[PDB]
Amino acid sequence: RMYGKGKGISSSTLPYKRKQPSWLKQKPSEIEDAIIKLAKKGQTPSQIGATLRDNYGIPQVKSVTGNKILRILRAQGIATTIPEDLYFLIKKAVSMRKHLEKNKKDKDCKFRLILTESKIHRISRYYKRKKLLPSNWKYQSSTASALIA
Amino acid sequence: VRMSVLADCLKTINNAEKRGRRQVLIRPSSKVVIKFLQYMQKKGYIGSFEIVDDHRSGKIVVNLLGRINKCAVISPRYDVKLDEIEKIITSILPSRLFGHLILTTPYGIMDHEEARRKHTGGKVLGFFF
Amino acid sequence: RDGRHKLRLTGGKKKIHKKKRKYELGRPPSNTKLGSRQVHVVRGRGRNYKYRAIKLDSGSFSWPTFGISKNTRIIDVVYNASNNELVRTKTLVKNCIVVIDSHPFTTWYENTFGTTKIGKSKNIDPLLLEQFKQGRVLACISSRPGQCGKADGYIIEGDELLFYKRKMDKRN
Amino acid sequence: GSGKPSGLRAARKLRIRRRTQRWADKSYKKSHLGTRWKSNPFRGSSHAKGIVVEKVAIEAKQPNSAYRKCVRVQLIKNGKKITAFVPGDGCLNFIDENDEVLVSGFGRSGHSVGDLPGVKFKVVKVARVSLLALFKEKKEKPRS
Amino acid sequence: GKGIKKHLKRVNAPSHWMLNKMGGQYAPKTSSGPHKLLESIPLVILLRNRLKYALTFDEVKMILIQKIVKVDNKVRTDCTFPVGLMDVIHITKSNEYFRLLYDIKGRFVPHRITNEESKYKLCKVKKILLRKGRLSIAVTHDGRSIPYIHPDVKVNDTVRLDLETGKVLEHLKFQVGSLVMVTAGHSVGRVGVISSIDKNMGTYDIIHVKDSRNKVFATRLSNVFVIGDNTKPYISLPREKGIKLDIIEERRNRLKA
Amino acid sequence: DVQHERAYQKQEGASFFNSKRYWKKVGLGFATPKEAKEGVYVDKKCPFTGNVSIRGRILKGMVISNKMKRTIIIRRNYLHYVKKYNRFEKRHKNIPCHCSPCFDVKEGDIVTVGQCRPLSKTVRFNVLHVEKHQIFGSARKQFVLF
RNA sequence: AAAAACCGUAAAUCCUAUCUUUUAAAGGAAGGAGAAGUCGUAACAAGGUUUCCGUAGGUGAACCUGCGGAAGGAUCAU
RNA sequence: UUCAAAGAAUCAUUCUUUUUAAAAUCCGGAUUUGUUACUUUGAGUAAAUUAGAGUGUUCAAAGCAAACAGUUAAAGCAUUGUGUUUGAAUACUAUAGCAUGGAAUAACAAAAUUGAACAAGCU
RNA sequence: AAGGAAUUAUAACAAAGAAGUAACACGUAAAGUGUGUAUCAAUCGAGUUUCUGACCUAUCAGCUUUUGAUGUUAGGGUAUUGGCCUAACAUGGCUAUGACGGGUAACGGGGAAUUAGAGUUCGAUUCCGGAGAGGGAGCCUGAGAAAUAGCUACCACAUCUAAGGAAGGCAGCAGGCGCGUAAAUUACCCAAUUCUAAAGAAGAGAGGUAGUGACAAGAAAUA
Ligand SMILES: [Mg+2]
Ligand SMILES: [Mg+2]
Ligand SMILES: [Mg+2]
Ligand SMILES: [Mg+2]
Ligand SMILES: [Mg+2]
Ligand SMILES: [Mg+2]
Ligand SMILES: [Mg+2]
Ligand SMILES: [Mg+2]
Ligand SMILES: [Mg+2]
Ligand SMILES: [Mg+2]
Ligand SMILES: [Mg+2]
Ligand SMILES: [Mg+2]
Ligand SMILES: [Mg+2]
Ligand SMILES: [Mg+2]
Ligand SMILES: [Mg+2]
Ligand SMILES: [Mg+2]
Ligand SMILES: [Mg+2]
Ligand SMILES: [Mg+2]
Ligand SMILES: [Mg+2]
Repeated sequence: RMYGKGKGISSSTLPYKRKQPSWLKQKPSEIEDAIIKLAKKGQTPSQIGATLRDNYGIPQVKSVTGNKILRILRAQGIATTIPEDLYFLIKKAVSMRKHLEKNKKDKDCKFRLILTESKIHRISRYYKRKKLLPSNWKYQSSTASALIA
Repeated sequence: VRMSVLADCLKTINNAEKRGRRQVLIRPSSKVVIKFLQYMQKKGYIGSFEIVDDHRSGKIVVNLLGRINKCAVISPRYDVKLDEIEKIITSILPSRLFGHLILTTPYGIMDHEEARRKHTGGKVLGFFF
Repeated sequence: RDGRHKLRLTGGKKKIHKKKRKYELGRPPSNTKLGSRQVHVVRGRGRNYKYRAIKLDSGSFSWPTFGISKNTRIIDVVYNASNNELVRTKTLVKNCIVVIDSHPFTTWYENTFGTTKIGKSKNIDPLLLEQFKQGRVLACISSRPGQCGKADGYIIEGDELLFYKRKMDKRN
Repeated sequence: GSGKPSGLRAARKLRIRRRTQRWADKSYKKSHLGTRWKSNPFRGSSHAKGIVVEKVAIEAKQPNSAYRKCVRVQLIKNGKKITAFVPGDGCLNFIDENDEVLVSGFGRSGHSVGDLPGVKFKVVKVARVSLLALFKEKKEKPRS
Repeated sequence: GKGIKKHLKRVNAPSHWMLNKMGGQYAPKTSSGPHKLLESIPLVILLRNRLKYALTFDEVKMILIQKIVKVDNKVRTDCTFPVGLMDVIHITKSNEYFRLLYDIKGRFVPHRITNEESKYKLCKVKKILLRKGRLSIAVTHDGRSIPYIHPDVKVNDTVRLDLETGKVLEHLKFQVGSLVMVTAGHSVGRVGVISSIDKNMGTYDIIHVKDSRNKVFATRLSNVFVIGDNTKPYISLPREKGIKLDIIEERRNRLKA
Repeated sequence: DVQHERAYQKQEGASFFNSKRYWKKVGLGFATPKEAKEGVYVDKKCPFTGNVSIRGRILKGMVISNKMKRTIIIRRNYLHYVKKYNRFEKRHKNIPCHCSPCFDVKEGDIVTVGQCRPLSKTVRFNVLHVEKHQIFGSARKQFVLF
C-alpha cells in the first residue's frame, strides 16, 4: 500500500478466456447504449462497470465490446474533465478540510489530509503528464471544493 | 518493488538448487530471462522448462539437474568493452576453465567466450558456475 | 584592453593572471569631426596602417537608385542612433545621417537627361526631389571614418529616408 | 540491499559520500587538514635545529621507573619550545646548556614514544657532531 | 618578449626524423618553406642521417656551400631547408638523383632514380584560386603555385609537374579506383587503389583504400596523395611497393634471411 | 512594427533598388523555415536571414528561457563517466544561443544549434532547427540524454 | 622641440571598512599527566535505595529526588 | 512489439549459407526502413617515459645502433668503376569530439471527448 | 570555380585610394646570383574560439546588475570576432548537477611512485603549454614585446659621487650573504647538438667537457 503499512492483496483477477463466453447474448451496440444511459444517470466508470456486472448479464465490457468503458464514454463524449480516482481523492480532501475547519484539534485527520493531498499531487502530476488534466491545474485547498462538480 | 525480474528469478533458482528441489517456479517470465535460461540449458546446467503463458507476465517452471553451484545477476549492467572482459571474468567466476559470464551484446545474449570469439563486448547480465 | 578584467557570467571575479598583451590593444577613439581634412596614420599590427580621420568634409557619396557616386563637402550632421552627444559635437561615424552639399548629383542628372550605365525609368522620389530643390540632402555615412579615413556615404532613400525624417520630427 | 546505491547513473552519490566520509579516517584527516603546518613544531619537516634552553629530567610512565633525560630546546626555524629526549647511556652531559642541537622525530610521527610522557623528539646532533658518534666515542669527540 | 620559436628540441623533434635522445640537445628546425615541418624533413637530416655523406652539420653546410645539391632542380644553400614528400634531389658531383618517398614505416627514404624520370615530380593540388583576369591557379603540397592550370583539375587531384620548366604534363583525377599513396597516420607508406570515399558534410572526408593484399584501411582524404591510375603508378615506388605487412608477417620475412 | 530601434533596421545583403528580400541556406541539411523566406523581420545574427555562417559544432539542447531579446538558453544534459565508480552521473551546461524570430520557441522545446562566431559575451551559437516537444515540470529539471 | 589643457590607461601614498591570519592579557573555566594527598562510596553482586534514559529542581563531591520511559533486570512463567 | 525455421562442414558441440512478413526504390528479378546511450571497427593524435620487436654496450643499467665478407680479393651489380644487407617496428595518446558495423540491453520519440492511408472529385 | 553553407574567388559599373613595379651590389651559368619590392598562396606561427575534462570546504547559499552583470540596437575600437568600450533600450544571467565565496604548504599536462585487479599519492623539476623577471603600472621599436642583461614613472631595496648628479635589477652562468633539515666550480671549450649574422670561417655560461657528488641507477674485488 502506497501510504499505510497495509500489505493486503485483495483483488479482482480476470479469467483466462478473454473472448466473451458463449452464454453472453447481448450485442455490443445494446451494451454501449446501456453504458451511456448509466453514465447519464450520474454513475462513474467503476460504478457503471459494477452495475453492468450485476444488474445486466455481462462480466467485462472489454470482452463484449473491443473497447474499455472509459474509452467508450470518451467516444460518446460524456467523459468527465476530471478523472474518476482523482476526483474521488479531491472529494475526500475537501471533506477532510471541512472537518479541520470545524474541528481544529484533530491531529490524525490533519496527518491523513496531508497524505491525501500528496496522493492527489502524484495522481494530478500523472494526469498532467498525459493530457487528461490541463497543465494549468495545480489543485488548491481554497478552490478544491468548487472543482469536484 | 520488482526492478530486475531477472535477478529475482536467478536468486530463486539458486535457492532451489541449494535446497535440492527439481522443479522451481520462476514467477515473472521475461524475454531476457527466457534467453538466459536457454543459454544455461545449452551449456547443460538446466533441464527443460515450461514457460506457462497466463494472460500476463508468464510464469516459468524450470527443471533442474542438480548441477548449478551458483547462478547470479551482476546488477549495474556495466557496459563492458572487449578488452575489459578478462579482468571482470577473473574477478567473478571461479576458474578460467569453467563457469560462464553472460553478456547482453548487440548480437544477442552470449557468454564471455562467445563474445571474445565474435569481437563485441556489451552489457554484463550475470553468471553461473 | 580588448581583454578579460570582467565578471564571469555567473558573476564571479576572474582573478587576473596576465598583464595586457599588446595584441589586446584598445587604442582610443578618434572623434572625427567636420572641418578641413586632417588625418593621422596609426600603425596597426603587421605594419597595417589605418587612417584616423580626425577632421573631414569631402566624402564620397553614392546615389543608390542610379548606383553612382560623387565627392561633396558635408555641411552638417543631423542624427546619430548611437547618441545625440555625437551629433551635437558634429562627429562623423559609420551610421551618421548627414547633409550633403547636393548640387553635384543634380548637375550629373542634368548632364545625363532632363533637369531634376543608364537604367533610368526609376526617375526619383518626391521627398528627395524636394530636398534637392533646397540644394542639400540627407545621407548616411557608410565608411568608418575613424578606421578608413574617408567619410564615404550614400543618399538616404524612400522608406529609410521617411523613417529618418520621422525621427528628426521638430514637433516640440 | 547493500547500503550503497548501485545504480548505473549513481556515481555522484557514490563519490560524494566517499568525499565526506574520508574525513572520518584519522590518518587521512592528519594528512589533509591545514592545521598540520600551523600546529607542529617542525612545520612539516624531518628535523629541526634548536638551541638548548634547559637540560631536564622527565619521570617515566607508572609501571616503569626511570627519570629520562630530556632537553627543552627552542627551534630556530619556528621559535617553538619542545622537549627532546636525548639517547645514550650518558649523553645528556655530552651536550652543553646552550648548544645548537639538531632534533628529529622519535619514530611515531607526532605520537609520543614508549615510557616517555609527551616528548615527541629525539636530539640527534650537537654542534654538528653526531650524538650516536659521541656515544660510540671511538668515532668522534665533541668539538668546541 | 614572446614571438615565434627558433629552436627545436631533439625529443620534441618529429619521430620520423629518427634523431637520438643522446647525440645532441636540439634538432634542426626546418626553415619555413614549401612544407609543413611535421611532414617535411630538413636537408641536414638527409645529408647526415639518411645518406650519411656528412658526419656533422658543419660538413653538410660545407657541401651546401658548393652549389651542388639541387632540390626540384634549383639550388639550395640553406642547411635546414625542408625537402618534403615527393621532391627530387639532384646531388650533382656523384650524379645521383634521389626522390624522397615514404617507407612502409613513417620514415623518409631517398629512393634513387633515373635521369629521365627525375625531370618530373608529382604534386597534389590543394586549393584552386581564381585570381585577377579570371585566371585559375592551383596550389600544390609543394607550396608552389601553378598558374593557368588545365580547368579539369579539381581540388584533391595530383599533377605531374615538370621541373626544367614550371609547366605541367598531365593530371590524375581523384577517382574511385585511382592508385594512391598515403602521407600521415598509421597507414603512411601504404599504397592502394581506393574502394570508397565517404564525403561527410561538415567533417573530414574519410576514404577507404584497398591494398594489393586486399587489406582495406581507411584514411582522411586530407593526407592521401594520388599516384596513378588503377594499373600503373606514375612514379617508381620503393622496394616494398607500399605493402605494409602485418607484424607477424614482417617478423617471418626477417627470419627468412 | 519592424523598425523599433533608433537606427533603421535594413538587412545587409538585401539589394533594394536594382536586381531581378535576402536569406541563405546555412547547410548541413537545415531547411530554411518559411518565416525567414517570407515574413519580414531584420536580424543581423539570424543564421538564415543575417550574415553569420554556422560552422563548427552542432549540438542539440532544450530551451530553458525565452526571456532575452531574440536569444535563448539551452541546457545540454549529459553523462560524465567516473572511472573509479565505473558509473555515470547527470551533468549539464547552459549554452546561450541566439534565436532569430523565424523560430517561435516556448520553454522545454528541443533545439539544435550550430556554432558561429562570438555574437556576444557568451552567445556563440544559434538555433537552426527547433523540434516542438512538451514539458510538465520545469525545463530546468528535465533530463533528456541526447 | 619645450610647455600647457582635456578625455583614457593609471602607478603610488594616505584615510576609512570589511575580511583573513598569526599573536598578547588580569582573571575565568575546561581538559590530559603525574604524584601510595583530602573527603566520602557513586558504579560493578538485588553493589547493600536494581540499573540506565530523557527532562526539571536540588546538593561539598561522587550524586539525590520528581515525572514519563527502557531491560542493557534480579521476572521469557498462573 | 520478428519469435523462429531449414541445409553443409567439425569433434552432444563449433563456424558458415539460405528464407519468413510490409513499404519505398531499380530493369517477374534486385536493393533502403525511428533517435541517443551502449558496443565494434576505424580515422586523427609529439616524442621522452610505459609496455614492447630487433640488436652479445664484455654483461647489465644502457643506447639506437648494427651485422656481413677480406693480411686487404673474391662474389655480387655497373657500363676500369662500385662495398652489401639493413634497423631505428608495434601498441599505448581520455571519461569527451570525429566517422563507423550493430540484431541484445537501456532510454526517448512516435501513438484516440478522436489519428493518418489511399482512390475519386473541386479549387 | 569552389565550399555543408557566401555579402567567397571572381566580373562589371560609379567614386576615392595607400604602397609599390630596381636612380642598388656582385661576377657569375652552361644566359647567373645577391639585396629590395605590390598582391596572392604556402610556411614558421600567433590571437581569439567550440565542446569535454580539476583538488579540499556548505562552520561559504544565495550570487551577479549605479562601477557592463545578461541580452538587443547603433556605433567606437581592434589585425578580426566579441560589453572589448560608448550611447540608447530591455531585465536578464548563474545556482543544491554546489553558483558565490574560502583554502590549497596548486602552475597545467605529457608523466612519477606504488598497485593482482581496482585504485591512492605525487608531478618545482629532461618535452608541450601558461605565467613572471623586486612590486605594480605605462609606453617606444619592431613582423612579432605591453620586452625587462629596452625605455618612463611610482613604491620597496640598494651602488658610486668632488654632493652638483649618475646607474641599478642573477627566477641566465658561475659565485657570495641570508634563510634554513635541505643542495656543486667565480673551471675548460665552441669540438659535438643547435641558433643568430652581412650565414663554412664569427659569436653563443644556449649547448657541451671536466670538477664537487654514497640523490638515484647499473656491473663488480676483498680470493
Ligand atoms: Mg512511499
Ligand atoms: Mg505485495
Ligand atoms: Mg614577459
Ligand atoms: Mg531491595
Ligand atoms: Mg556503591
Ligand atoms: Mg545501587
Ligand atoms: Mg532537599
Ligand atoms: Mg533532594
Ligand atoms: Mg551603457
Ligand atoms: Mg603556488
Ligand atoms: Mg610539472
Ligand atoms: Mg612552491
Ligand atoms: Mg630576486
Ligand atoms: Mg616589463
Ligand atoms: Mg640579469
Ligand atoms: Mg624595475
Ligand atoms: Mg646563480
Ligand atoms: Mg643533499
Ligand atoms: Mg658549431
